[PDB]
Amino acid sequence: SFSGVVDIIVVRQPDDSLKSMPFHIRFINIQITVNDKKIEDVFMLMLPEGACYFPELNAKNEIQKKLRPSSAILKKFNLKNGYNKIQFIAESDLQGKQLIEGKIYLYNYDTKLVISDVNGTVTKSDSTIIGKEWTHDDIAELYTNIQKNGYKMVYLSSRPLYFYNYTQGYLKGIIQNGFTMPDGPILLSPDQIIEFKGALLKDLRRVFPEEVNPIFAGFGNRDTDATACLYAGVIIDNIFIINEQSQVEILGKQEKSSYKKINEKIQELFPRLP
Repeated sequence: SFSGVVDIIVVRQPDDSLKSMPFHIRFINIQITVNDKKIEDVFMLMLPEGACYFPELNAKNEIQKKLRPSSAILKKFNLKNGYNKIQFIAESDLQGKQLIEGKIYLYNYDTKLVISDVNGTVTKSDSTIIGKEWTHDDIAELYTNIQKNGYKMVYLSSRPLYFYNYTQGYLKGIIQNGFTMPDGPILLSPDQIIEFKGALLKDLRRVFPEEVNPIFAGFGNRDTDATACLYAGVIIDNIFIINEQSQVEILGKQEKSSYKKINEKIQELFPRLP
């Protein structure tokens, strides 16, 4: 079974509160350290099946099992903008101290995200693996240049949770002509953590305030990817769908292209943010 933490996304609101996506962690009290500092007065508990949660009282004074911590708890993390190291430490009287490590990202309310499917969109095709999946040409250079203009790449996986750590290793090992894949969270479809892609992106959209549109563009390889992005606030002009021949359709302009050509027009399609 899985041991680790799905990448966590936290967003600072314009009133300075914090909202986050659900914490999915798997290995009794659980303590937290962020950027190698122990966080005081924060703890999680664990269900029999191994999933962990934040205990929170409801108005009837019953303990509710929350995956989304309150803003006050999140403020105690002292998160920095961007990537942060997070470790969860489960203490058991029978099995001792157990530690898992993951990634927690802090964005601002005006941060702009660019979504990328992994399988079929990064890999060329959509249980026995060695990490040698072929990668579409030129995708690392393009995504690098998107990130350099101020956007944040967010990766999406629909593979089972057993493959999550493998997917992270696969993306961080890609090297194309010296270019690498920009670091960013890998979100996991909630069906794999026991219409799902569209529910996930709407969840992500909703940790940002309603008066901004945080998801700027999306890269996919199926028509269902396009629908998921549209209903999460991406304009059709900014949805890119690639096929197994590495031909990219820019849906809005009904244009055919490629990662290489999109990269040529990077300042047109992904203009630099201030």
